[PDB]
Amino acid sequence: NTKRESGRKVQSGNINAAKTIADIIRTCLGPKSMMKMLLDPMGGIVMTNDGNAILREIQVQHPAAKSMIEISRTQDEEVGDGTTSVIILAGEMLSVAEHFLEQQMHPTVVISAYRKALDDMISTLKKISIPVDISDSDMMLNIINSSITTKAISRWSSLACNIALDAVKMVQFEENGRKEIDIKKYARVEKIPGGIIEDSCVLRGVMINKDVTHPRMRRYIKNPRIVLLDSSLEYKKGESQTDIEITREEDFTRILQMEEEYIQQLCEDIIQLKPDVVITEKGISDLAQHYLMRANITAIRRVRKTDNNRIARACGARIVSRPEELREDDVGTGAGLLEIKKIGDEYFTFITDCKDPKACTILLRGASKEILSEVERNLQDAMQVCRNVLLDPQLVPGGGASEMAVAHALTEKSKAMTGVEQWPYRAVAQALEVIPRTLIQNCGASTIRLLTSLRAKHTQENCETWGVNGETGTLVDMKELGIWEPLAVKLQTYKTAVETAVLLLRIDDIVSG
Amino acid sequence: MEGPLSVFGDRSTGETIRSQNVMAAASIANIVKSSLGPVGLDKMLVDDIGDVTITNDGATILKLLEVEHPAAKVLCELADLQDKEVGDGTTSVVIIAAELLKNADELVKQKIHPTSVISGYRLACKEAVRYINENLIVNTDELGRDCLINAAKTSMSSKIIGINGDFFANMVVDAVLAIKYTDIRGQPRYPVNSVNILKAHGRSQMESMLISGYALNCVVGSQGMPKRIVNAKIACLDFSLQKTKMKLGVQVVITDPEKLDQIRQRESDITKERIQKILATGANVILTTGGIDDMCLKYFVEAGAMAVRRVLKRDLKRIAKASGATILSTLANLEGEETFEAAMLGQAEEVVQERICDDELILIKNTKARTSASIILRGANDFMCDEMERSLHDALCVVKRVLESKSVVPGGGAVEAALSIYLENYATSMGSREQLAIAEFARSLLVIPNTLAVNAAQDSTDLVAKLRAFHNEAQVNPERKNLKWIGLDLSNGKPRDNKQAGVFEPTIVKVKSLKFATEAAITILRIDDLIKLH
Amino acid sequence: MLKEGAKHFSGLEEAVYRNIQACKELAQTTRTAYGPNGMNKMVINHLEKLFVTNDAATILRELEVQHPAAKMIVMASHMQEQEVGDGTNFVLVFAGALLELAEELLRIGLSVSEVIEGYEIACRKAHEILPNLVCCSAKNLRDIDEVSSLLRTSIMSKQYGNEVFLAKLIAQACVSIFPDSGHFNVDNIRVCKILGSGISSSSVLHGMVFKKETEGDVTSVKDAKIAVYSCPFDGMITETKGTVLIKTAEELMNFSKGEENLMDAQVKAIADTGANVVVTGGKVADMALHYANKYNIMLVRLNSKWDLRRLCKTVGATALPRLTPPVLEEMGHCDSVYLSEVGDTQVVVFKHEKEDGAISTIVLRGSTDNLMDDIERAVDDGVNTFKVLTRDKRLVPGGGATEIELAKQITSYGETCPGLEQYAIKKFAEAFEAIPRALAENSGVKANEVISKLYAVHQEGNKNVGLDIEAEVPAVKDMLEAGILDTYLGKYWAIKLATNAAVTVLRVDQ
Repeated sequence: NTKRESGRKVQSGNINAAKTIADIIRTCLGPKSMMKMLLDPMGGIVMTNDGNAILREIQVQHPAAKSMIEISRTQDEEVGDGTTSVIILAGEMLSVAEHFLEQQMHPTVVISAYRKALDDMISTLKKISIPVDISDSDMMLNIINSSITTKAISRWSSLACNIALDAVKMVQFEENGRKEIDIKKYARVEKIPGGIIEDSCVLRGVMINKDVTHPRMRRYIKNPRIVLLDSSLEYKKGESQTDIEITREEDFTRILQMEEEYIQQLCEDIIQLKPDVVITEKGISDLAQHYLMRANITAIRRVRKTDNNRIARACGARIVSRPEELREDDVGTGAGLLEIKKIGDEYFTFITDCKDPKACTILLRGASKEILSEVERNLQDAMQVCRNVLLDPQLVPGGGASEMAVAHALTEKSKAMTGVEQWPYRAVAQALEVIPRTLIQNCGASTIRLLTSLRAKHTQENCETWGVNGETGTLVDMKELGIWEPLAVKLQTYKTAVETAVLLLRIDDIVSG
Repeated sequence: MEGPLSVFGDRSTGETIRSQNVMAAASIANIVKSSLGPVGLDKMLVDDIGDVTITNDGATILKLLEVEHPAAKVLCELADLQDKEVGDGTTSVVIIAAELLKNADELVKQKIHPTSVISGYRLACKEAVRYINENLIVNTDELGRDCLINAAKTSMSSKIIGINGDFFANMVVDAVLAIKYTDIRGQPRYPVNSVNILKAHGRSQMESMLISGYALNCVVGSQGMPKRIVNAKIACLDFSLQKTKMKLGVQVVITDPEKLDQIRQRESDITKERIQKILATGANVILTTGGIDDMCLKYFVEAGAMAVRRVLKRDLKRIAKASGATILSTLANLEGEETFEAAMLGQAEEVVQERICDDELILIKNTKARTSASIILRGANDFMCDEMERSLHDALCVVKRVLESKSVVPGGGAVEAALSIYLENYATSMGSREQLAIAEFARSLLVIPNTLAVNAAQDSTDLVAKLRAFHNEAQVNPERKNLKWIGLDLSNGKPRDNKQAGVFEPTIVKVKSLKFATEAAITILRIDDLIKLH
Repeated sequence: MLKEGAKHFSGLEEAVYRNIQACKELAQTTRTAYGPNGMNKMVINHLEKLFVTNDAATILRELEVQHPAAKMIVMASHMQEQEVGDGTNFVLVFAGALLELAEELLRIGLSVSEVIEGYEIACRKAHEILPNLVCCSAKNLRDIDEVSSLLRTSIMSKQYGNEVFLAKLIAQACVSIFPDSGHFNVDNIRVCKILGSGISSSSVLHGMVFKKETEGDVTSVKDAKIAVYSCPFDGMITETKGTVLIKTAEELMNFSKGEENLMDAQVKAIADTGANVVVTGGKVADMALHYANKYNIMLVRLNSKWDLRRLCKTVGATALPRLTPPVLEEMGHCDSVYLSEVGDTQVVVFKHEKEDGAISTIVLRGSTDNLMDDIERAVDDGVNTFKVLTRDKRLVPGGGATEIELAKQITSYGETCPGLEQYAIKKFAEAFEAIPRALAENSGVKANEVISKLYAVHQEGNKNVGLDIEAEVPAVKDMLEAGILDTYLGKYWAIKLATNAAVTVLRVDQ
């Protein structure tokens, strides 16, 4: 309707949410790890190192709290992790500068500061980003188990990283998009219930769990050939329209029978032609696929073009109307293996597909069905490191001095870059030093003076590579600490965070409706 | 509705509701004053409950804004009028009226007769329009010294993409002249989106390159089919090839699959015959609308053919009239045995395909039917190009808008800071009520620059000093020359040296909102016999 | 406390929160009260007397605070003003500003001694580079423009407008007339306001200016044996009788007749005690006066205790009620004792001026005392801003230019030093911008503009601000190079004295 709002009132409510968002997770983030509990209206506890959980589960505070879960999922998609980082970084960067600078009163000179610190981030990152080799799955393994240990898991760090190493390489887009930026669709993650890591097979390709649902279907055939419709399924999907009588019990049934009988004869047209796979993208019927499974023809049914398309190239299956009808072939082998591997009686067909676009659905195994999810998450952010290190072998040592690594270089440029912008630049110079100091405040001692000594150690000795240990609070080498921080993650979390701050800096009025 | 209320329907009964309306209306008008300009702070504005719009465009917001007042009705109305009118002044028309509806009605009852009151705005709404249209003094894409290049540069210079005003200054000069679309009624203006504007994250920010003819966009990475022959000619086709279904549209309900499967076997061969028969009439590069499926993308590449498919029809259309091909002449039905002729041959000097930056196109070189041109942007990243492209677009539309108006008046309130005084002077000597009124007009012309630069944190006194430090008694004249700089950079918020830039608005978008905003002061007045219905 | 017990009004919130704010509001008042300003602060006395001043102690003296926080410190600005002129209006605000950084450090959770010392540490560091900030010194205390350059500052440090001719007339008052070698006298230099004429018409009469009416014939001799008396004539008659007029009637005609020659006796005994001028804190007696006109004894019909004070002070006088033939105790000092008309009022004048007993008494003409008072406020300071009692004052930049100089310096060191000590030493060099923020307001600009440039001017010992348009955009004045300078001395004091309390006032939670 007719409405207007003002400035700091709308600006502080940002921080009011943004701060609380930033709060408990910074004790949860890093080696120091805490539970963010929610009391349900239902009365239940929900205990997380993740904010989005407790956030989503509860009343949404409109300006800030609605903004960050988005940029969280923005960030959660980017490298796979760092929602916690973005949401705390922004609110952090949104706090001390603003009112200070907004009592000095200006949006814009603050805005340019977001970039410069984000730029002062970039350079000294990629300056102090330590190249770690992808030629070594080791120099991936050292950094890949490093980012699977982020909070609570040193356990699945061993297995899930193993699965992630060459998978990321094996992960491909279908453009030959490389594969360093690779997504978790082309990395695809499906945890397979039951089994164990001893049962774990390394699937660097995709599992098609549609492939073998029953032993009747083709199994342990090196590479399939997927015949898509068009001839081997001739075209009648219909029915002969027999009469109906509400009196008889049988007349309701016989009409539905005549609908499936034609695909039954389409799947019969398949038997003689003898594919090993028939992909039916329109699909088949219930009694029809029995006919399919007669000839040892596995049916991939009601499946999209692209699942087949990727799998076809992945599984090395041609694309044809009919084995006696020739446009020739798509691919005979994209897959150096076809594995049909079952836990329970449902066959999960795991087909390792070399550098294929595929899904790269990578077989992961927990000690049970449930902890597979964390393994997957341990496998996800393990791919994060790989895709990071495949992207940039440069990444930064960590344990938190990376967050200082910008912070004091800012202090120098506040005195160097200057202008009146130094004041935003100096006011944003402060934001990056609370987070490690919080890890060290979780340690206590003097988390303050240590950080000043770190701030010394920053310019004195090392900005990040020789850092502070988060669970300790001593001067440490973040390389020798062995905690490695992906370079791109820094490029992501900070960037993503400054923007919602610029965002919630930009909007001083929110009308409802 | 204020005080103890014995009546409904926005009755505060007179000055109260008048004030309450000027309370109402201005309470809307304030969103713009901060939102004025892109540096004008955006507002995250819930559309329903959880649906938030982020907009600094006022009349765009005023469409989100819902009308609970007669004041709320008309400002949304009149700004949405100006909105659909242009889009330049959506914000702007909203600001001053809140004062203009705070002013004249006070005089309208001070009427000897009510008419002379608003005319103090009106002939001033003229007196400015005169002075406005008199302004070539800033905002010149009509001429630079190198003509449009420097003006496009001054545009690009008033912007930053990074390094600009170099190939982009030139690029703006191409874009309009690259467009032979003759806008109706003899308009010497060329739609700037009719340009084929292509982009490369490769090379350099400053770098951009014009292409002979309209550059056809041929799908990249998706063709195992040959698109490439170097010849003078092309065949632009509106047409497509599908082996899965071309002759087959019919349902599967047919009792026998026999018909569908057998023509299905015939569908593939003629798609191999069709390409050759568009090849055999003298077109080896044959530009076909294409759009083949995913598993059908398998069927052609495995079986084989040559056709250029899945091309942008916008280009293919532009390339069609460019080179002189015909997308449709004898083509109606879908088939591979369909007849084909030479009337579909596009005429270029050569037809070449150049890959650069890791991007390749089908280049129709010197299209013989119409002069055609496409500039391909070069960024450091895909980011850089949206910067150059739109910084260009600043000049581009203005260049066309200067093709729309020779009179092109300074962007920014520095046009008003003059008008806020000259007409403030044009108030006194007028005498009586329009003396009262013309000042109310002019003195309120001051508010746009204040707010805008406040939005850019260039604020008021400085700006309004600088603006009217230029204008003097010695400088009363729009002129073209600046010892009075009547220009104001919108993005800077501070008046600057850009006299040529495409960040300034022509007199088109200007003279209106004067008429618009005062109407709002008029529009609210109109009541006779205030009443209530029950 | 939790209990019924003990005595405290500070501590907990108060120490941290409320004392700092008690350490705030008045500093907040003093911010444009110091330095070049157009700020003005109205005040009413216990007289309910409407007056305006940017001087603190005037305002201060009538301010009561339950806390010692605001209370105790003001002595320092006085302890300061005990030493010098203004800079006093700077003293407290320097503290209050740098203080509230600590409550932030208290939010940041820094320990008292941790907060305490870095200032104290850097308080040296200030005093250490403070001499490096000596850009000049005081050459001729006899010269007007040598001195007027300074005097303009405390006046400026008081108020912006009137500073110049003041700084002139005060050296035209001849602060010259003393060596100021360690010998300087503001008892021999007095500001005596004539209500009348203008303040540009305000003069300085060297020799005591008493606007009090010179009563009857002037001094017997100019080396005046002076009889200063609180009540030299209370009347010699008592009329109490049958009617307290007449009952036995002729008994009346005795005393009204016998009274006056006792006033003659006293006045003759003023001539007999030897006073070349008699001085009445009490009334004049007309016959006595007439006798004192016969005896040609200069007289003052009525004498302020202030009069009598300076009278008793400098003459060696003793103001006494006398119903007796008088006794010289008071005797003389001043070797020329005159009548002047300045603003055209009888001015009782006493001048012995020896360059040591040297009396240069500023005589302010003006049509308003409140005028001549807020004037005299800055005039109070200029003379004793001039009063360093170093003939060479090691002139340092006026107006606050030295501030930013050490803002860079000592926080750059504050950078270098480690630990929690840092911000202690770091906040220290941040204490400057307060007034560069404060006067920047009355100047009309934000302090970032000011300070970024006051930083970007870097080491100057000139470039600075105040109430000016130079103080607006440029963040540049000449607070050295224009003739606005400061003695090295009060600097050390304005620095040190406030640093002590700011440290100390927090440490007490009681």
